Amino acid sequence: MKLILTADVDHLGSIGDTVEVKDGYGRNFLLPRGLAIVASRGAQKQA
Amino acid sequence: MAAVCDICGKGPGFGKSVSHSHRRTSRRWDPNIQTVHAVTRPGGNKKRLNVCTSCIKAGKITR
RNA sequence: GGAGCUGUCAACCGAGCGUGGAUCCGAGGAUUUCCGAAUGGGGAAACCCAGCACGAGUGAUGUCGUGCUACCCGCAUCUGAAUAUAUAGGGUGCGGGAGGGAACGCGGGGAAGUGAAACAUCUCAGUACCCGUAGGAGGAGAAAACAAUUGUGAUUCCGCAAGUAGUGGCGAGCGAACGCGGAACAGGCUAAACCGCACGCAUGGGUAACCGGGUAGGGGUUGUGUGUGCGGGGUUGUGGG
RNA sequence: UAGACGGUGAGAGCCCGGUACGCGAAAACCCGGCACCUGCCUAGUAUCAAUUCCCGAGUAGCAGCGGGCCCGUGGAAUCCGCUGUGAAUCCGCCGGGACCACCCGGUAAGCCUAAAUACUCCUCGAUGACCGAUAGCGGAUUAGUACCGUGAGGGAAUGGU
RNA sequence: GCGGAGUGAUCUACCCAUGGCCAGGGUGAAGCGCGGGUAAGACCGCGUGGAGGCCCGAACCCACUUAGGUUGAAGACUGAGGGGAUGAGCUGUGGGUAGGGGUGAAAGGCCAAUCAAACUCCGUGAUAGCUGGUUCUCCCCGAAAUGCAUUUAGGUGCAGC
RNA sequence: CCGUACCCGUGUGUGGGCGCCCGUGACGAAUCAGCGGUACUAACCACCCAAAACCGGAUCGAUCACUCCCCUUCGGGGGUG
RNA sequence: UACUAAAAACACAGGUCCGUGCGAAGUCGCAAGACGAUGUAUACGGACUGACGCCUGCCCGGUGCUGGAAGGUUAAGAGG
RNA sequence: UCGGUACGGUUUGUGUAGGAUAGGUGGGAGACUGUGAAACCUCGACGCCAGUUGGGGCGGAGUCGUUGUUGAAAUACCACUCUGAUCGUAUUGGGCAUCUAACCUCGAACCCUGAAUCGGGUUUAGGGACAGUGCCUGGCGGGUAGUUUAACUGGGGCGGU
RNA sequence: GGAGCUUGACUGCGAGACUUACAAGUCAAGCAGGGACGAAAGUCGGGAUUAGUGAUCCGGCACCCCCGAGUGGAAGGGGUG
Repeated sequence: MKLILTADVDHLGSIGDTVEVKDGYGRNFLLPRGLAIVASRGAQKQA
Repeated sequence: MAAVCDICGKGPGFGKSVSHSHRRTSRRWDPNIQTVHAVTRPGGNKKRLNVCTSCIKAGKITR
């Protein structure tokens, strides 16, 4: 699943390349950091 | 826990534990309840939710 | 309505009323202590003891009469901590529920004795019982339905299908629907799409390609998306928007 | 239109209350009757290639364990639960008893929806090849009484000048 | 007897909180001082002391023998002798623990006069191959107690009669 | 009830004392120049805590090739190294 | 052992053994939560024994319980 | 790290055929002149100065089919070599880890609780991907639960049938 | 007792009777197929006879256009052994 970063991280990468999260490592780590989104209407606001 | 999920309205499930000789006695199936900490938004106080796992992944999502 | 009446066991003494309409009968109102969900707090239910506010009373407290004061959830409003955001909570003001009733309903839990000539699967039985929850009925209900070629066309209910097919330590037993005959017969609203306003993040820090729509100007202008809030739109299987 | 029934000193259509039938009402509740208030549409319905989007998501599916169904997991579909994994939007999914191909039926993961159905605490009306005081309600008689038990509970008897 | 739901710690078992009570004598521990003994202290003799799950023995608590009671005065008692009696004592009040559970200095004892699972209402009119009972008359006919099988031998199915 | 009391509160009058109040007294707070206790801390260290790759000092079996000799039943036993 | 048994039974103080390192182990509930204990290995739980004196001989095979990786077997899962 | 599997590459055994000992090979009988240079000490997964395949470089113009006297050997062009060592783009079971951000804390402080050793929130310290818990699961389990534990018979039992 | 050659240690059957509580058991002339032995007649559907075995339900292994849950299949069932 691709998603929409805010800061460059050694797993996720840039903002908008190809996201390969580990299934929980996002909402327990990333989404508290305010650096990642579970994509709902984000594949075009990313643009 | 053996609990019941909050948002999902999920709850236990009864039935039977049928051993080989078919002696069926009552065991209960439980939802997979974890005590997550659910901020309203970034900055809330994340109280506590005995919520299932089918409502950690998708459905309600905070942590 | 019309001549008595003063409920009765239980008929005794009183002392009264009634033809100006009594007792009596119907409907509506007022009063409706105390307990009881009982709810100001407490309590061996039917009692103990209060707060505030009116309103009496005494020379003055004590006393008395009336009203509210429980809790919870929902909402409106100020509020908002540790900590700033901000919630958690915290006052305020209206709205609600609570508890019962013989059964009938739906959802969940759910025995045992018994039968099986023992017994464990199975039965008994989804029974008794237990919990949740409403109703004048409930539930179900409008095809992701059966049917198998002629198909029917929501659900529910009654008679058959049928003790049938089946299913059963194929034991004791359990047992449909297809389908017909009938009671009755009712279908609808939504979300999703998109179009429209609004807030808040992104976007423009504007040249934005868009200003009800067509050409030429035209202020250079907020064109353009997002997290929702609301208004239309849409409701279908001969597929439909 | 009255010979229902019951009473009166016996067995009453004609003595009485009544019945048959007819009147019957303020107010209440309720049936319902008309006007007011509110609720729409200021055509895209048609036909059109089909350029595109949508048609209910941790849901359906699949695997694990159970429930339920005539179906005792058997080979079982359909449906329901809990756990993993986990979809599409019509050239999609679903069903047609494993499953597969063709052929049919329908479009689940929103909700709502009267009737016929059962029910009896309650009031009215009625009846009985129902009982008639050891019966019939436990209860005709102060009845859930007296008494019994700490309590939950049990629980009578008792009619006739 | 089995299950569901309750009711019971007013008796009894244990515990918790707070109170009460135990005549009368006797024995004389630790300790302290004295005469000391002993380089010292151990020990003796003194006085004082007042200790004990100490002694005897009233209340109070139990209940050992025995006679009496035995359709008792009493559903567990009475008379005489008994054990305990400052304690692991008795007792009061109030409270707590509950049925496959409580509590138990343990006996399977007590849990409201019947506890190897209380009591009550319900399933329920449980169920028994076992026992008892089954009510009026006559007329005709009229057996069997054997075979086989059996978780069967006091039942039953079939046959025989 | 009699006699004599005690307690909790209330009303009216009287004495003086106190003190709010103008009137005296106990003191005591402000920013500014000086300086201190060193409390406190952008570096580091006195002491000592503790542990690192990496060189490693004793531990040994139920570990793998050595076989240095044992009986074998195709299988094992001592001991540095 | 109310209500036929008061005893050689039960308890005991003493002795070991086993467990428990601390929201203990054990126990009551499903859980929270309790007691254990506002205790803490000289403490708490369990089992046997039963003041004191002399002592408590032999056996690790059976079964517990205790610590041990050559392994074999090994069920849902992975897998194909 | 053990080690994996798809793979984008340098590309593997002194057994016979010996300049020459390349799982199979092969659109072809060099990828035209168009290759990692037969010059030196050459010493590597083979190490056997022999190597068709060869490690640090060559008289900056030639290991050639068709100078093969061998399976046609000139296959770093078709098999982009089995591709042994793997050279790194992925996946990714285990082995061991360090970390914190889920989660767990009767460890700490504060806040509405000051009416509080329950709660809840915040920072804090510690664990920490563990336990716990859910679904699946092997074992074990008189700890509880339902039940079985036959008959014959010269009473029953023991014996036997 | 021996010697030869062989598989009838058969497929479809069966009038009839023995016995039988029922279930089960036993014999069976003869009929046809296709065989053995015999020159033929004939005998052979196990052993001189009577024991050497177990019902049912349920699974298994093969042959058969028997059925096949919309139809073609199929799984599953079914008959035979």
